[PDB]
Amino acid sequence: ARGLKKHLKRLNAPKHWMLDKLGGAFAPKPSSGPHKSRECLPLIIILRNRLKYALTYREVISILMQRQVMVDSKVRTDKTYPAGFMDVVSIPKTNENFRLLYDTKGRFRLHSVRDEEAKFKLCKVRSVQFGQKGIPYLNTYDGRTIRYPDPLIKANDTIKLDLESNKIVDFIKFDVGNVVMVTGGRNRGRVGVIKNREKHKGSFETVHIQDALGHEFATRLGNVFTLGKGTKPWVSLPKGKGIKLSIIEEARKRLAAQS
Amino acid sequence: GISRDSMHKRRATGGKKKAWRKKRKYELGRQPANTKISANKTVRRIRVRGGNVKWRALRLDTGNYSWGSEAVTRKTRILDVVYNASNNELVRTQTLVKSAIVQVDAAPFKQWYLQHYGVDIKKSNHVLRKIETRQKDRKLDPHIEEQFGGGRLLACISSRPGQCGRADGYILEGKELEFYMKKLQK
Amino acid sequence: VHVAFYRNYGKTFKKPRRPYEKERLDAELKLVGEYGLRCKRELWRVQYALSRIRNAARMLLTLDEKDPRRIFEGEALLRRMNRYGLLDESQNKLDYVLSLTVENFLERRLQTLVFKTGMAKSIHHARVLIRQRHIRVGRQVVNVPSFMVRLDSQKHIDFSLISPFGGGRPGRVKRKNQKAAAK
RNA sequence: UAUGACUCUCUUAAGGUAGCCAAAUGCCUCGUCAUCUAAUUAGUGACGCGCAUGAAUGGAUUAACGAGAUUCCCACUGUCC
RNA sequence: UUUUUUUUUUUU
RNA sequence: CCCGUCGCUCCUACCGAUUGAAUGAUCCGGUGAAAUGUUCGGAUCGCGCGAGAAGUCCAUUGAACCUUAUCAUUUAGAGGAAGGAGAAGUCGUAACAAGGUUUCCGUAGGUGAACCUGCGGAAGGAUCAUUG
RNA sequence: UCCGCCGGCACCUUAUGAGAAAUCAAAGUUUUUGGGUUCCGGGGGGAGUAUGGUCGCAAGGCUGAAACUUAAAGGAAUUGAC
RNA sequence: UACCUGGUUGAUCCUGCCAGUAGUCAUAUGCUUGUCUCAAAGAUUAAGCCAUGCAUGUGUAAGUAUGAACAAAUUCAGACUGUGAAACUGCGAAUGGCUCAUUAAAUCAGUUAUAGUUUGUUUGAUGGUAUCUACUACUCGGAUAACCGUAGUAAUUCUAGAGCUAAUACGUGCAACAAACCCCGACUUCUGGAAGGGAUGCAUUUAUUAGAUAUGCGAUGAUUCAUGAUAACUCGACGGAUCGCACGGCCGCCGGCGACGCAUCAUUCAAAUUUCUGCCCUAUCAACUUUCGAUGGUAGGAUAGUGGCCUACCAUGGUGGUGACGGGUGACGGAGAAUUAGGGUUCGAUUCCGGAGAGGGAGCCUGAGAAACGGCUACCACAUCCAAGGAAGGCAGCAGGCGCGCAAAUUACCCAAUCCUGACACGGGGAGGUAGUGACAAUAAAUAACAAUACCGGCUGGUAAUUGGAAUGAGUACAAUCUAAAUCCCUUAACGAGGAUCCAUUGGAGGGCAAGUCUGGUGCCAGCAGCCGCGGUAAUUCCAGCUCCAAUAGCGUAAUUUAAGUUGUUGCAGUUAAAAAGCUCGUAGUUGGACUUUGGGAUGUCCCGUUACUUUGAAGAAAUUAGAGUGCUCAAAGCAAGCCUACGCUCUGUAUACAUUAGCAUGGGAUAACAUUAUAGGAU
Ligand SMILES: [K+]
Ligand SMILES: [K+]
Ligand SMILES: [K+]
Ligand SMILES: [K+]
Ligand SMILES: [K+]
Ligand SMILES: [K+]
Ligand SMILES: [K+]
Ligand SMILES: [K+]
Ligand SMILES: [K+]
Ligand SMILES: [K+]
Ligand SMILES: [K+]
Ligand SMILES: [K+]
Ligand SMILES: [K+]
Ligand SMILES: [K+]
Ligand SMILES: [K+]
Ligand SMILES: [K+]
Ligand SMILES: [K+]
Ligand SMILES: [K+]
Ligand SMILES: [K+]
Ligand SMILES: [K+]
Ligand SMILES: [K+]
Ligand SMILES: [K+]
Ligand SMILES: [K+]
Ligand SMILES: [Mg+2]
Ligand SMILES: [Mg+2]
Ligand SMILES: [Mg+2]
Ligand SMILES: [Mg+2]
Ligand SMILES: [Mg+2]
Ligand SMILES: [Mg+2]
Ligand SMILES: [Mg+2]
Ligand SMILES: [Mg+2]
Ligand SMILES: [Mg+2]
Ligand SMILES: [Mg+2]
Ligand SMILES: [Mg+2]
Ligand SMILES: [Mg+2]
Ligand SMILES: [Mg+2]
Ligand SMILES: [Mg+2]
Ligand SMILES: [Mg+2]
Ligand SMILES: [Mg+2]
Ligand SMILES: [Mg+2]
Ligand SMILES: [Mg+2]
Ligand SMILES: [Mg+2]
Ligand SMILES: [Mg+2]
Ligand SMILES: [Mg+2]
Ligand SMILES: [Mg+2]
Ligand SMILES: [Mg+2]
Ligand SMILES: [Mg+2]
Ligand SMILES: [Mg+2]
Ligand SMILES: [Mg+2]
Ligand SMILES: [Mg+2]
Ligand SMILES: [Mg+2]
Ligand SMILES: [Mg+2]
Ligand SMILES: [Mg+2]
Ligand SMILES: [Mg+2]
Ligand SMILES: [Mg+2]
Ligand SMILES: [Mg+2]
Ligand SMILES: [Mg+2]
Ligand SMILES: [Mg+2]
Ligand SMILES: [Mg+2]
Repeated sequence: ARGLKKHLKRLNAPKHWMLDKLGGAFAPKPSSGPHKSRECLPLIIILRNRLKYALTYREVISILMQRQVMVDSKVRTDKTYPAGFMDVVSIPKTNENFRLLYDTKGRFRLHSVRDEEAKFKLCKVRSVQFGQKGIPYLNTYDGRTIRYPDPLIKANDTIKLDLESNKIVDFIKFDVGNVVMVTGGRNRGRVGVIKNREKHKGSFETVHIQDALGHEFATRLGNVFTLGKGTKPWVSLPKGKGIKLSIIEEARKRLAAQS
Repeated sequence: GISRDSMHKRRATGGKKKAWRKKRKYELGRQPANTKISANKTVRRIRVRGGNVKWRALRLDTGNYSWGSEAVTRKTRILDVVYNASNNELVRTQTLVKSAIVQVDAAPFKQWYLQHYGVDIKKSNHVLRKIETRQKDRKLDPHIEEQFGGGRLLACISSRPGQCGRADGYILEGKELEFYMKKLQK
Repeated sequence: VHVAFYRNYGKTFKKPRRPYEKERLDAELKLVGEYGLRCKRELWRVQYALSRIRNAARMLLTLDEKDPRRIFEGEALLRRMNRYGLLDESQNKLDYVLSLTVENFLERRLQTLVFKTGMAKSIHHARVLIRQRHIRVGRQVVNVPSFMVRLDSQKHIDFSLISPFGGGRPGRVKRKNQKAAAK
């Protein structure tokens, strides 16, 4: 190609969007934004496919152009705006507040949240470095940049950000014994407590996480998101509490519900 | 145009490579600046990849040169080119390229020395006291003294005139100065 | 790109390896005549389905008993067979799947059930009724003799409410004869 | 169809084998075919009942050589226009 | 230990 | 039962003068459009200055063409010579019996044709055998 | 002369072995398939031919096709006929 | 889902192939063809050539209106504040679509790196010194389009003058005002401090300096890295002379919500280059590369950046039987497709990913992004028009035409769905969808069912162009429905079946292989026959009639898989069937004897150099494949959907598995590979 691609084929669209094979020849290509294309949920998908407020692309555009949907307390009129992990989507007209969280199967879910839980979010710190004039700053994995951060805060930590004031109100250091959620890989959407960390020079760090039921799984450092200090997450989790259920017991539960 | 690609080259085994695509704009090259010393300064503006800007010096007369031992940077005149390691013909042509050895006017550095150390190579009491205090650590290279005697100083160009459009550099000192003086004394 | 191209399809039967086995031909003709099939393709399709199911059951049986995959797939297959009536409750093991014959599947055809429950005087009469839209499974009219009737839906078979044998509005022949006799 | 592997015969002992060719050797003849040219009684290659080729009256070929006879091409030019 | 060549096509 | 020359029809390739031909890619040298940079140049336009066209100089990329040679894929050719196939052709009888000279291999020579002969070898011989 | 050991050219008997058998004490220990390793065959002709390369004084040696053609060719053994 | 059968003979057992049987999301062709649902479709030969039409344009309250454009108002005043064509300005056209020509460590797959670079845009943060003596900042200057009027030419979004008038166009310019740091520094109560002056925003360039960590000081495995300070430098496209809504508090000054725009960092969307391993046939290709870059070094130029990418000098290096180099490919690579005991064999032009091309080369402007071709420039090959002076070209885009061939569709409708794009909720989109042709391929499924009578075989069954009434879709058609509008499907008024003429075909009947020693004709003829064989006057085999057999809306005929243990690694052969070099040596290659810590007591636990290999983990696009759930009437499918009609609920579901080699991490130390051992220069 001679430049940037503006189209995204439906088959090439990420699987967790759950788009129909015969729905069309194209899928909404995520726009540039805080989150990566492969790890985001466009507002078009949220409004049309998930919440079913809009029955078509045109209805999605019409709804969004009325300034009725806010992301992180800011009105967004871009249909392909990339809304990703921990993002807050608020519709004042319907008095609806959602947080984007991975389900046990690794797919984005709009977990309903209270008005008090909708005023903040959690971000993961990438690195801390000095800017111009020697001013310290840190950048999160959602494209945010905060100046004059707490000196204790460092890379891979989590920060509680109050959106109304756009300020850090608390932070969690990345350490063993903290409840975390996996944001990537096959174990995406699982919730557990870190058991140990294996560090290899010039190579990815491994993190071992134990599920609330005792199940153990390992992942990479970049796929681990800290949700709280100790074992209590700072935010309300979706249904299932990040507990992955085997197909056998899932079928048992389905049959029990059937009968 | 000029290309930086490896398609035209031979394989490390010596075998020939068969073309499979045309030249690309992102691997292009451009003609050399061939900057020279002349009173008619000429710098051309080049629009490069991403909309950035480059400066091609066709002719330069003055340069920003630094005396490292005294930590003094002054804008002086470039007199001539004396030595060029890469190619001797560049010395004959007076080409201005990075790492080339040139001779620069010593007038600004002489003036700074006179004003700072009060030595040639009214005043208030505080000024003479300051000069006397500075005189304690006044150590000067005899070779640099002889160079100042002639009014010209040997310098090395540390910038790239064909990329930044400036022939900036530093005055030779110590072992480097001795090495280049030995190479020039022939 | 044409979006229709992404729709997939597959075959449902295979031709016999040896076209002219006399015993095979006799057995196939016997089954076709007994069950009122239009051609050997239907019998071969039923055989293909039975072979697929038996192969799946055999593959599962190869695995270790405590294998989660074996447990899950065997439970699914047994549930499917129980739903479609191939296996009874007492037949609650994968081994009884291997003991399934083409006759077991043929007995579940809507044509066979219609003939058996007494709505038709013969298998061919039943076929004609279903293809003429005189039969409904639940509240839905079914005109496919190959329709596989589930155990739950077996007892709901009844004449179509819009047909002469299930409701009113007799056929065009009867109406024409009545009009002719009216004079 | 044609010829004749084969058989028998006459003068005069035999009946041109291997080869080669319109040859410095062929009358017919500027033979026939291909090639070289715009055009070739020339050159080359091929064919052969060859007026009248043919085996130390030596047959066939042959690198290297030749003030030896021949044809063509490039360069060159007052040979010529 | 003299000499002794040959037998049309298909089929039974 | 069977071998070959010779005789007829057809098919497939092989050799071949023609210093054969075509196409593509590389090799040697030469010419070389256009564009770019550079030198000179100054129609003209604005306030002694600023901008600046045509044109010109030398370089860079370099199409295109010519010369030399080598590979790769095709293809024409007078004529020459092989193989194969085809119901009832001619001359012999070479191979199968000890096939009427046992057969066969290597090599050399010679005859219409199969083939004959010389030297050495094998049994796949027609002898598993003379302490006679 | 007699009794033994090692190595060698061979022979006779035998199948619990192999094999299509003829036969083989290695041609055995092979669908109960595997000790290590080199060469080499893929129906019969065309053909050990054409072409290229290489060796040779030559004769020829080594390497070595294809087009096309064909339902058999061939091995062991049985009966008869000769 | 581990399978064979006919054919050499008088007969037998073999080797061995030929033939048969089955498969192809495999092409083509022959015949036939009633219904429903899906659906490939000028790749193969020519990346050959193209008439004609279309496929890229774009407007918000928020850049620029005086159309001599429309409309409503104004009786008197009004710069304009409603629509606005045209035009300037900005953005886009580098996406998408098409094709597979070139290309054999090259593209490409997995796996790495940029501490070796660029990145319009989106998202989060950050913008302090310009005039300093001119002196608009209550706001600078000169043009030009549209418009109008003089036209040239045969002619083109070919083209010259003349008269106006705008900017978020162009060119300038105060740039609201400071502090701090550094240098010079008169003067001076002089180890001092001091007036004054210079420098000082952000950006660029070069130097000096700090950036520690066995009473302050960040990050990495790793950086003189991030960043700070100083000295200077640059004739800096930077540091807002822009626009829409509203309308307010103090005494003219302040004041909200936005739009657009410039600069820095981070982020996102990406590119470029890059680490390791991996590709078909060929030795009738064994040496190749190095004048003129080949391998490496030093210094430079160029590049966004690394690098012989290029220049100057220097050295002789670099690859190769572990197959370099050269050649062939009817060779784009992969995801995948066909067949499936296992191992394997064959295919992959084509909708997804990556690459390349726009008739063949080369060069280049614009732009964040192009070596762009529905952009330009030149040559070459073709080629349209001409008034003969010139001028215009690129369908391997959607249709369509010629040619080529065995071989492939309409010069239709639409932006309604999916999504892309622009100034933009609105325009455009031959991308994409709808419909037309369509027996590529796939799914379901009509052509009859039931009684009476007569015949038959044992109340029970079969046959009958005999009788009798019932049923229905193929067709036809109001209507509704569907649909962007149509059409089709589904539903359904009135019609629509007795030789139910509403008439089923394709191949065969000696064997393989199911089905006639029937009848007439021909007489080694004509012909059949994949193979074996039929036909010579009594032909189950030809040509026909009857009858019968296989499949069935399908069937026959003309590269590839299986069968093939006839390519054999699993797993073939070499005495006579084809086969072991005449014999020995011998380098590459392959292979290579034994030996080094076992046991009990107890109870996973306590006691006496480099690799192969194996266990586990992470990660490893979708689609396809396997597979869970789900009555599209069933099915191929699809990702739907279910209860009850609650102005709702199921947080509804949209799992899971597989994935060679190569890479990363982890446990084991049997079996193996390489190195080492003793002249002690050994350990401590
Ligand atoms: K005589
Ligand atoms: K002689
Ligand atoms: K002479
Ligand atoms: K015959
Ligand atoms: K003989
Ligand atoms: K013999
Ligand atoms: K003779
Ligand atoms: K296709
Ligand atoms: K425009
Ligand atoms: K653009
Ligand atoms: K790769
Ligand atoms: K530090
Ligand atoms: K590859
Ligand atoms: K570079
Ligand atoms: K270098
Ligand atoms: K490629
Ligand atoms: K742009
Ligand atoms: K077209
Ligand atoms: K649309
Ligand atoms: K048969
Ligand atoms: K007769
Ligand atoms: K007859
Ligand atoms: K027959
Ligand atoms: Mg594209
Ligand atoms: Mg003669
Ligand atoms: Mg002679
Ligand atoms: Mg005779
Ligand atoms: Mg004889
Ligand atoms: Mg004899
Ligand atoms: Mg004799
Ligand atoms: Mg053979
Ligand atoms: Mg098999
Ligand atoms: Mg026989
Ligand atoms: Mg091709
Ligand atoms: Mg590589
Ligand atoms: Mg950016
Ligand atoms: Mg630094
Ligand atoms: Mg360098
Ligand atoms: Mg190709
Ligand atoms: Mg492909
Ligand atoms: Mg195509
Ligand atoms: Mg593609
Ligand atoms: Mg291109
Ligand atoms: Mg073309
Ligand atoms: Mg072109
Ligand atoms: Mg181009
Ligand atoms: Mg294009
Ligand atoms: Mg085009
Ligand atoms: Mg076709
Ligand atoms: Mg079909
Ligand atoms: Mg019909
Ligand atoms: Mg039979
Ligand atoms: Mg007859
Ligand atoms: Mg017949
Ligand atoms: Mg074999
Ligand atoms: Mg023999
Ligand atoms: Mg043999
Ligand atoms: Mg031998
Ligand atoms: Mg040898």
